[PDB]
Amino acid sequence: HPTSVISGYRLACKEAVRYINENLIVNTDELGRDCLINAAKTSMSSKIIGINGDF
Amino acid sequence: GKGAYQDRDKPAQIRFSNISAAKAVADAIRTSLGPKGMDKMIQDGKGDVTITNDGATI
Amino acid sequence: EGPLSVFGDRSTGETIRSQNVMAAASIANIVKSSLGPVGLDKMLVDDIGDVTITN
Amino acid sequence: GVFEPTIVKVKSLKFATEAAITILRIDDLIKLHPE
Repeated sequence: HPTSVISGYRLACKEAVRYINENLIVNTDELGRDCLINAAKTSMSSKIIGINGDF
Repeated sequence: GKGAYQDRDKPAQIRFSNISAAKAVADAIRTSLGPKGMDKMIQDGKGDVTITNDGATI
Repeated sequence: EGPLSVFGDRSTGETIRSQNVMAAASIANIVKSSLGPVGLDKMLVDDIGDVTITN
Repeated sequence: GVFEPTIVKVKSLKFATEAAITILRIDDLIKLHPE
């Protein structure tokens, strides 16, 4: 029955969101500039400005 | 009893047609009743889409 | 049909469900090739001749 | 050095689940003729 599938999906989504908060990394623990640069360069990959990520 | 012949059959035909139409509508909306009933999606001729379980809206 | 004079078209049961799924699948199949640092771009041309390059 | 905000994952999961749930409930389609 679709209602069982819906309830299972809701439970799985709630538990996954709860569990993701164990895979976190605090960026102040890392060096802030390095974390920011790496995040921006990761976002920029797959675009026309890919290889130029550092600049 | 012995007489009172009914020479017209149109009223019976009209009554039966009314019964059939009402039963058809009831059977159409039957599937949306209860905690384990699903929704219906209506697309208007203009192009508007509604997804609903309410009987009056349907 | 016969009953429910509706001057429209009605679909019921697994049929519509399958149809719905296929529609969703099609949308995914349009963008599945533009994911990750290895995926490539798309070119879109309208009826008058404007070109848009994007992923 | 491959990082991403957690909000991206959280919001993507929530929105995707909502869309899947709202589409999984339809068992009847009625399409009216143009006027």
